[PDB]
Amino acid sequence: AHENVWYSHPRKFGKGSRQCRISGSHSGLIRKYGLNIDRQSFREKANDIGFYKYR
Amino acid sequence: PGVSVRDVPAQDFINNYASFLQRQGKLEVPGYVDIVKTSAGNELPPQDSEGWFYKRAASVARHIYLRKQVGVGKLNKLYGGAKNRGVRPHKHVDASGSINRKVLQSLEKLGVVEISPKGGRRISDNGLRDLDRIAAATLEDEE
Amino acid sequence: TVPSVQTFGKKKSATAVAHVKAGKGLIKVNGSPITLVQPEILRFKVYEPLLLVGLDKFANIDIRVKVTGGGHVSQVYAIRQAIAKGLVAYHQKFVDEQSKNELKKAFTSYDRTLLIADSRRPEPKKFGGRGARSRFQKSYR
Amino acid sequence: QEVVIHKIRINLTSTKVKQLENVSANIIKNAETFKLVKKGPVRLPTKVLKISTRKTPNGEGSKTWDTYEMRIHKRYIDLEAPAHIVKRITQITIEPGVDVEVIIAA
Amino acid sequence: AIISKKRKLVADGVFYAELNEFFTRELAEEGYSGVEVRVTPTKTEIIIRATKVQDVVG
Amino acid sequence: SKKSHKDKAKHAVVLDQDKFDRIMKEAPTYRYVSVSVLVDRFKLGGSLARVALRHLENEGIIKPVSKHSKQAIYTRAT
Amino acid sequence: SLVVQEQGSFQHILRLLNTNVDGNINVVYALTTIRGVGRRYANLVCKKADVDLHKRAGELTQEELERIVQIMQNPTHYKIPAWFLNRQKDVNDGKDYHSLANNLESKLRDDLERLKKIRSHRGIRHFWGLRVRGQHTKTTGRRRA
Amino acid sequence: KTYSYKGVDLEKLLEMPTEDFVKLAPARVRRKFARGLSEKPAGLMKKLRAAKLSAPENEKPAVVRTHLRNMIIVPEMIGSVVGVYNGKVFNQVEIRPEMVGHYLGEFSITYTPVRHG
RNA sequence: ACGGAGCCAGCGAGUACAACCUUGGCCGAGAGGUCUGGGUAAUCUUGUGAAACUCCGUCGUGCUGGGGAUAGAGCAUUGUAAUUAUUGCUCUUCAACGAGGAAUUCCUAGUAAGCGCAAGUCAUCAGCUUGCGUUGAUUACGUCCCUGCCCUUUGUACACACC
Ligand SMILES: [Mg+2]
Ligand SMILES: [Mg+2]
Ligand SMILES: [Mg+2]
Ligand SMILES: [Mg+2]
Ligand SMILES: [Mg+2]
Ligand SMILES: [Mg+2]
Ligand SMILES: [Mg+2]
Ligand SMILES: [Mg+2]
Ligand SMILES: [Mg+2]
Ligand SMILES: [Mg+2]
Ligand SMILES: [Mg+2]
Ligand SMILES: [Mg+2]
Ligand SMILES: [Mg+2]
Repeated sequence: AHENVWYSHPRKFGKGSRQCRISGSHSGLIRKYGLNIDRQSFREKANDIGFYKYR
Repeated sequence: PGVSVRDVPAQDFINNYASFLQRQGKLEVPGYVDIVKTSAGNELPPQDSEGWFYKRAASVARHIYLRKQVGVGKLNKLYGGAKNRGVRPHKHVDASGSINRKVLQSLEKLGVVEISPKGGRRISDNGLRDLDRIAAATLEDEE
Repeated sequence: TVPSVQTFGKKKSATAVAHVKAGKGLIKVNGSPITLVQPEILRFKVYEPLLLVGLDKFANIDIRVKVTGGGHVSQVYAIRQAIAKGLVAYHQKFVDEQSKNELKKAFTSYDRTLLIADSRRPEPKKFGGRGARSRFQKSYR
Repeated sequence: QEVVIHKIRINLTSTKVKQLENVSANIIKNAETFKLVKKGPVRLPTKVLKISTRKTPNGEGSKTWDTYEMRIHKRYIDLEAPAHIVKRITQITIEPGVDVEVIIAA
Repeated sequence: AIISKKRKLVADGVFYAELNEFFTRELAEEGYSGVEVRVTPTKTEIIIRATKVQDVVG
Repeated sequence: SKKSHKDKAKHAVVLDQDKFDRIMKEAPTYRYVSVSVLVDRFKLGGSLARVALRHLENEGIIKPVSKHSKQAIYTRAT
Repeated sequence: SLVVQEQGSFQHILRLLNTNVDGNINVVYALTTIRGVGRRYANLVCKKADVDLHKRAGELTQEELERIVQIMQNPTHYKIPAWFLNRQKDVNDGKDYHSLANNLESKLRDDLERLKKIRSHRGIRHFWGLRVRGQHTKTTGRRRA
Repeated sequence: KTYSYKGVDLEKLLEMPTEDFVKLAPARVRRKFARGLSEKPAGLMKKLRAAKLSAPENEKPAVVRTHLRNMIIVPEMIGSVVGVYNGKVFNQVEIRPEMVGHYLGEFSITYTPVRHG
């Protein structure tokens, strides 16, 4: 785990640059308006957030 | 009585104004004409190999007269249609920027287009007078 | 002040606002005279109120129409409605009742949309279909 | 010695209506109570914040989506009004949900 | 702090979700019911509605 | 691909003198004239169909009814 | 507007750069029928030679053919830009050329056998006859014909 | 005919700097080298010059194994034997004068050819 | 189809502890580059001057100026990194394709269909999806014939229920 090599790969962008903020997962993320919550957790917490099914 | 370019059909006005600008020796054409697509969307140069630049200048001058003021990239959005992207769906492709820039500078030299404070270019009093004069020329040409 | 009113006419997403004044028989759309409506094959559509009523009905009336939104033919129908409704509203406001009812009889007996805005408008799309009411293909095997 | 009018501006936000409209109405009533000149609670187009989301967490099942949304209403107000009464108005009559912001613009 | 108003409201909602889930994790033994986030010009009051109020206070 | 059409040149790509007297002789007596009508008689390729059709508006050999693009509608001068 | 076009001089077949070309097509689209020349390049070449665009290839005169041919073999002499050329920067000698009927296919073949000898993955893919530009081949090109 | 790259002959090709080749190089290599370089290609350069020096002047120099596939073959490289990582094997490749302009990856086929039937 | 000219929307989205939407002015033929200026948004991009469409011409039934796949060379952009072509642009080769068998899918009014734009994926990449609008119809306004569904009556040796 030489600090020069450990976790040395850049992560400024791409699929794995950002996480779920709920689950830490990199799949099915919602980046709209900086929500950064994946889709399923968004469906779970939408009403608390302020999002409602309306039409 | 009085007549403005709004009182004349468009296509006839562009045709006559292009003819008048071609007749007089002013409005120098860039040396790179005859070689240019005029847009990335297009796939051939204009069919009218010489004189099409005069028509483009005529249309541009009419457009600046009609609108508030227009820059170059906005003309790029205006001209240029759909590119046949091979086997992909067509999209909108902006026209060539150099051609419209050269049109705008040439119209500046003729004095028909003035740099506007709000950005872009608007019409000038001398050029607008010329525009209505040629509109009258076309209108009394019709009958 | 000059007797003047403002009316409007709509299509799917088109909207023509027409100001009618006691003028000299002056009909402009977007600052251009009516004879140069662009699609040039629906031009008779926009003369329709003129010829149905007769130009002499409004010879000292001037027309100014600003039409925005919607595609070409939607704009054209918007101007049609704007001109017709402006004529009717002006006649009601400042001319007489009988003239207005005569105009309405001449109009509504021909293309009822001339005074009544169309109610048909696009249907929202739905998931599972590339159209508003269409659907995707099924595999089945 | 604050006689200089600040031509101040009060703008609002919310995800709900009745409390936002109530706050705006109280603001206007306060403004008229002390003889202030104003431009009314001008309505702004409710911005619809929309997300489409697939319902199924695992891709299996017939393709079913849903759309969640809020609406944000703004209703900004500006006053050609004195100093202290305006600030007192902004610092009073605050309802959770509706967010008040004040711009001096002087 | 300058940010788009729609993004500001979305952040406020996700912060409320933050608080609600965190309090659900923590005060579960307290018979947690709900949380309200009131924002004043100066203080961000956070009212906790729970059953065992005196134990929540500690 | 499948050349079962077996078509020939079948079109006068360049106008010849005798064909010029032909176009002029039945410039009238063709009571309706158009580009397709002109090429129907094997005597015009189709690009010069427009050329001959436009030239006939020289001494009023035929009269125009409508001069819309993509076609033409011409009748005999009477 | 129209001309009898001097019966007895309008050519019907031509041999420009050792390929037969039918002359009755429009000049540019008649020139297009030679390998390495397309509608854009032929259009520009005809434009530079001052010959009428709407003219037919079978009616233009002989020295017109020779001037056109000379123009489209050393293009950079006649103000044809560095771009717009067929083979630019020419990785054998660095001089932007324009390949023509036999030269185009021949030089493409030397480049192909260079890529074969170079043992590049692109070259071995060309040698095998498979797709080169990195597209999926599970479902495409599924018969040779 | 003898080898020239872009009018720069083979004789000039062996004795010539990287930067002049960049000027001769196509657009992709021009951007790559103009975008800055990693330390790993420099170390590869040093190791390869050492390997070329060590060889007794008459046989194929010792193969230098390397994982680097993303760097290109510069004019200082010809005369070299490198084993490019293939995923499994440091596949051998001797660097010909025609190597230049390309990368290394084209000569280490990461996938075995597929044979049906 | 290709040239010019006309010039028309509605959903959106957009930068802070980061570097987003980009106008405008200069360059370049283009992609693009550079210098400045707006916009944390009914304010600026934006009237998103979008395509289809319209007018005037070139083409003229020729796998042809249709079709643009497969390749060769070059120029740029994002990227630590682009070869197994990221993507965009310029020149060229231009293949199969002649309205597609059995069979089978969707759909009754601003609907189908054509046309594009926005948003989600996004450092770069859509031929995808979710939405939006433009032009906008033919044919029904019925039936249980095929495929099924609901209720009732009947028969059953079926109940893992006609697989
Ligand atoms: Mg156009
Ligand atoms: Mg097409
Ligand atoms: Mg549809
Ligand atoms: Mg067109
Ligand atoms: Mg709009
Ligand atoms: Mg457009
Ligand atoms: Mg072809
Ligand atoms: Mg084509
Ligand atoms: Mg289409
Ligand atoms: Mg997908
Ligand atoms: Mg039914
Ligand atoms: Mg049993
Ligand atoms: Mg059985």
